[PDB]
Amino acid sequence: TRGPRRHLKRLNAPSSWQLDKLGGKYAPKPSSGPHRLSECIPLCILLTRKLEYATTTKELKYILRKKMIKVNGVVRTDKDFPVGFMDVISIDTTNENMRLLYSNNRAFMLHNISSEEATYRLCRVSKKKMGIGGIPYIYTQDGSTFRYCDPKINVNDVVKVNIKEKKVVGFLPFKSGMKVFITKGKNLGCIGVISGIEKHMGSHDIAYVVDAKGRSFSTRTSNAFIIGDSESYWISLPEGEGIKISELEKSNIKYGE
Amino acid sequence: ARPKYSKRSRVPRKPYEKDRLIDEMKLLGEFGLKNKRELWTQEKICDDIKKRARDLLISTDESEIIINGRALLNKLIKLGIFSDVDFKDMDDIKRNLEKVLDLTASHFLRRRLQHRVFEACLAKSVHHARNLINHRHITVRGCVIDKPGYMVFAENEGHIEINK
Amino acid sequence: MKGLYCAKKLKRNRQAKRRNDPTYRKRLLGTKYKQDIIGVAPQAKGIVLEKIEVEAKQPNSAIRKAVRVQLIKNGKKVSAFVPYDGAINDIDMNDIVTLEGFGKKGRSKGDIPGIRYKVCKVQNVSLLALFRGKKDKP
Amino acid sequence: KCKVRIYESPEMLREIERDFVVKRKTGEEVRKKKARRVRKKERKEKAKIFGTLRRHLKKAEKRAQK
Amino acid sequence: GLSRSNRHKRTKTGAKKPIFCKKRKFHMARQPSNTKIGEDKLQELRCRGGVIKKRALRLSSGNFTCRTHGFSYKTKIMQVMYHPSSNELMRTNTLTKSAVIKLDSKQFKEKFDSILSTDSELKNTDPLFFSNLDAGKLYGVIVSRPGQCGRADGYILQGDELNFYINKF
RNA sequence: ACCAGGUUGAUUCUGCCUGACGUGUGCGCUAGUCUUGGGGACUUAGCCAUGCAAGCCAGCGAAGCGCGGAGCGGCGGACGGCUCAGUAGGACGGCGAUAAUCCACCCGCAGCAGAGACAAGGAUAACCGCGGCAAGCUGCGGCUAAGACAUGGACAGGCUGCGGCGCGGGGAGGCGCGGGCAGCGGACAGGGAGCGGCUGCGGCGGAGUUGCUGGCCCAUCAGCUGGUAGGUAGGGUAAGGGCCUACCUAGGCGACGACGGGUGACGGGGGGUGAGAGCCCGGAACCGGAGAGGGAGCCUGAGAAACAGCUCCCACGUCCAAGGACGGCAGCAGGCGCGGAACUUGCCCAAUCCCGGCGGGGGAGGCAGCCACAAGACGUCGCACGGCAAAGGAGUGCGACUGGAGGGCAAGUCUGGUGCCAGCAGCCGCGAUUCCAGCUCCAGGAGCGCACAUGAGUGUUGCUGCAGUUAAAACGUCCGUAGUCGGCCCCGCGCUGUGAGGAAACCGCGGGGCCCAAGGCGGCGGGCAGCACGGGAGCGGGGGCGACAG
Ligand SMILES: [Mg+2]
Ligand SMILES: [Mg+2]
Ligand SMILES: [Mg+2]
Ligand SMILES: [Mg+2]
Ligand SMILES: [Mg+2]
Ligand SMILES: [Mg+2]
Repeated sequence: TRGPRRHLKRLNAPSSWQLDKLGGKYAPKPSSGPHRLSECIPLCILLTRKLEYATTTKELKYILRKKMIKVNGVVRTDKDFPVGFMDVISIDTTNENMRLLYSNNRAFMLHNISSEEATYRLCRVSKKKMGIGGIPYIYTQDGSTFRYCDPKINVNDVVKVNIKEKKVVGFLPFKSGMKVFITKGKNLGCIGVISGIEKHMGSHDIAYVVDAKGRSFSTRTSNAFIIGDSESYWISLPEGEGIKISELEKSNIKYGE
Repeated sequence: ARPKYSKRSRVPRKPYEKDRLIDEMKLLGEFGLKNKRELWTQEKICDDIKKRARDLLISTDESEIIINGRALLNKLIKLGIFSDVDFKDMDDIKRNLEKVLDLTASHFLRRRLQHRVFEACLAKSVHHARNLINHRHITVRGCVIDKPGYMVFAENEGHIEINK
Repeated sequence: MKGLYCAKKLKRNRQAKRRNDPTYRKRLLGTKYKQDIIGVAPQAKGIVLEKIEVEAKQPNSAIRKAVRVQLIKNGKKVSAFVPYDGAINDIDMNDIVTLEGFGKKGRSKGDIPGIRYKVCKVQNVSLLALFRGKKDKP
Repeated sequence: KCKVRIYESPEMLREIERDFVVKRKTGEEVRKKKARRVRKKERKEKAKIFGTLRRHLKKAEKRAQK
Repeated sequence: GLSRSNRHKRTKTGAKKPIFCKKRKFHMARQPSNTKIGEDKLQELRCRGGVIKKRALRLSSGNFTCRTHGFSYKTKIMQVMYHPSSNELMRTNTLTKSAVIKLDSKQFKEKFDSILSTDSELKNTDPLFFSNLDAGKLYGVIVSRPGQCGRADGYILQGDELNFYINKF
């Protein structure tokens, strides 16, 4: 129909959430917070389907009432809060710090990280705009915004921002030869090094990526999230490490080569 | 939404072929089936397996015979009873995929525990040895079955015995 | 019209050919709407007007026990043939009977001429129930 | 197969768990919640009443007295 | 009310369109605020999205600049001398955009003689504009849209832009 | 990747009819168990009794006896649900555009006037009384709150005109920002349960416009068009626009099918059926659109031209004390009507989720009931247990029809009746191997038969792939324009490969001992003559031949 859609059907839910067909008619509609709906999952999926702390919404209401959940260092006592890629969920009960990240199966996965890796997160910039009075403040893809950054930070760059401090502590540029994470597409959840950038004046810059295994693929640069320069990875890598093993490789391990 | 479903059986195109109508019934009276639908289910299930193999032998991608062909043969071996393929990747798949096309419907009809009870001389009376399955006397390793079209597997085939 | 750029001419031409196909001709004309008896909807139900004497097509020599029936949904007066021997005495005047086709795509079946529909139920109970005595007419 | 929970206090049990399972163990019935058909008519009468109930019932019986 | 849709229009080929749905507020237009001269009355409208649009119903003065020297005053509007789209709009003295209007010359001639005191050559550069100033005729165009902004701002006509317009009225 | 019966004395054909198979709609007969799904779409977007379906709150907090909960204030009610009338492009799908635009929740940022400021003014509802009135509804008086409505006070953002260099971004600019002169204008006087207001930038969530393109039939619809096509200018709008107006050009579309008509036409994801090319269907889960008896107009709001909002008209219907007052079940059950054709006026928020700042609400939704409507599996009565919101079921645990029997077509030249009657039979046919029974037998089997529609059968619609001497069919001839097709030699475009991006459901595949199965659940794939890159050939362009082309 027309207007702000309050409901969300279960089949219309993103398949990255991994909701079953027969779970119900409706899926939890996310609140309209920091990440886009195509690139987010609610808290209420993670606390019942991933971490399984609550089996019931009554248990889930209690967990967010007592405010033990905390994502990106803020308490966020909302059932449908959209947590997205690179965001860090830190629960002081259980002392469990996790970073939301994709998997090889094209689904969201909670990757357990250290207490020290939880102190920061990575954010891809959206635009760069001078504010009133000459403040050059940039805007990230997850809706965060930071001022007085490095002037070399231009579009499609990822910045390492502190959590407990609102500043940006680290900068990573978008060149060739950078460790990239593929956020959207057929190659979702693949980690590779950028080989070439094709500019395509007018629309849709294309990035050419080969992975660690050597498999080459092409994506849009808007689906390219830098996670490291040539020497280092700025985050921990999840289980499987973004290799996206082929179907014949899945066949060859079962029956021999 | 809705759980999906399918049609297990099909009917023949010419329903009164006197050649077919007794070749059905000897394949039915061998295993003591309830109806022709029980026979036509396995005649369908064997057919699209044969139809699966014929589209793999035609294939240009040799990855397809690797992925789906070994999957088809393991389906024939593990849950089915085929029990002879090595999966070596030394093209014994194509030696065995052309053995898929000679498989009959009776090759699948023997696999049911209605027949497998008779295979170990357990109840001796197939035309009413199903009475023992229907009243829960046959028990596989720890579980009882009242479904005579159970389609026992490779490993389970020895472990059948009567219980009380 | 067999050149590589003749597709719009071939669609224009073969559609005009297809209008001469008799099966497609009825869907194009909408004859199942022009007669609302049995085409668009099965099982027409109507009120019996009189019992009809109609004789079979020769060489066969018999008398089929047809009835005129005025439909409820249309008011159309169509004749319908009664099967199932002796059933014509079990149906009476001002009954409300349901009519079915013959399985002949709108034509007459066998020796009967002109009669394109046949009765199956009288006063919402079937004639197979009355030919053997399974049910009772209210 | 049983999926069973091991709590540490009776108060966290009756708080976290759903109200029907504590009716299974002990039969609390702490909230009556009369019936669904009664609570609908009880609320739907209260909706048309503007003001307090006592002003509305007084004006009603004053007209009923006349 | 008035609409903005082309659902009543014909197509490019001239075919008539069928009108079926009820009118939407997505494409609704309004009356022309035929802004005239008088004491200032602006109409406030909660238009689409709650934003307040002010249209001028009557309008007394306009913030008019002299582009040659970069100074401005709000001189009073006297009459519309020329309107480009219709001469009906100048007969009624309707203040719209691009309407050549006769301004109050008093506030502008005070600074114009003051700069003419220092630079004597200024009057000779465009003699026609300073010809009408001593007669008291000063003309400007509205550049703002008074039905949208609620103001009648513009610039003083000078130069060849002036002799273009005085041939038009 | 199939044919069989039927024109003849017999034959070979053409040819259609019919059988044989799937599918879905209805009927009929019949019926043991379980799981799962579906079910007033078609006719009547027909009419509706009764009940219920959208409410909530934390600011202020009256009555009532600190508790309390009224009203104010706020948020939602524009979502879901239902339906498919309209709609042949205002849709939808694919690819875009918005440098032509607006915005609530929420998120991230910056901020919020010293004014007497240890501070804010008049009200009103609730309430206290007094009433009117059949009812629906409403008046008078008296007081009294604020995160309601004001006052106070302008550092900025903002608006408009003019000026105007740069620095950033973008494919492209006064788009952002800094620097100017004017005219406007404009963000905290809140609270001892967490805070809450307001302004701006950036999102998110929406939304409006919009480009290209694709998709039914009719030529017994061939020309159509006047705001029509364009220009200038203004208006109007959130916003580009003939959107509108003023003046002016004479355009615009069309056999590459305009225009007009038809549709028992919502579109799509898809479904059915076929070896395939195809043909047919898409009411129906998800997405988009549209509607709420027919209409039109609007208020409030961020968002409605809203309908379980208003105003009016129309058509139906109801109550009245005769002054007036009301009703819109294409929400959920249920009734009537319609028809061939479609369930209980059950229980509940337990699950799925939504509104609300939480305790609340939810006929969304689930559970059960009804129905052989469908898929799948399996046969020929009461405790305890078990599960369940609750109950019931699952799980332990004890004490046989339906149709036929001449051929097609499987199975009777058995018995009795019937004697061209009655009847049967899709076709051929019979009048006792065909009627009607009995027996036996056959087919499928808890299902089966029938009708209708559709696909295949059908190379009887023919692109693949028909036929046109005589079977149906070359127009009497010739000219002829669009159309379609077209000689030889010697960057652009078609075509094509890969890739991007593309929802799930579905489908294909693959697992996966739900007891099996249909499944559930998890993997992997496909879709697009749009986009990007690649491509040795093909075509253009231009010369040279001069074709048993002219
Ligand atoms: Mg009062
Ligand atoms: Mg008063
Ligand atoms: Mg319609
Ligand atoms: Mg549809
Ligand atoms: Mg819909
Ligand atoms: Mg002829």
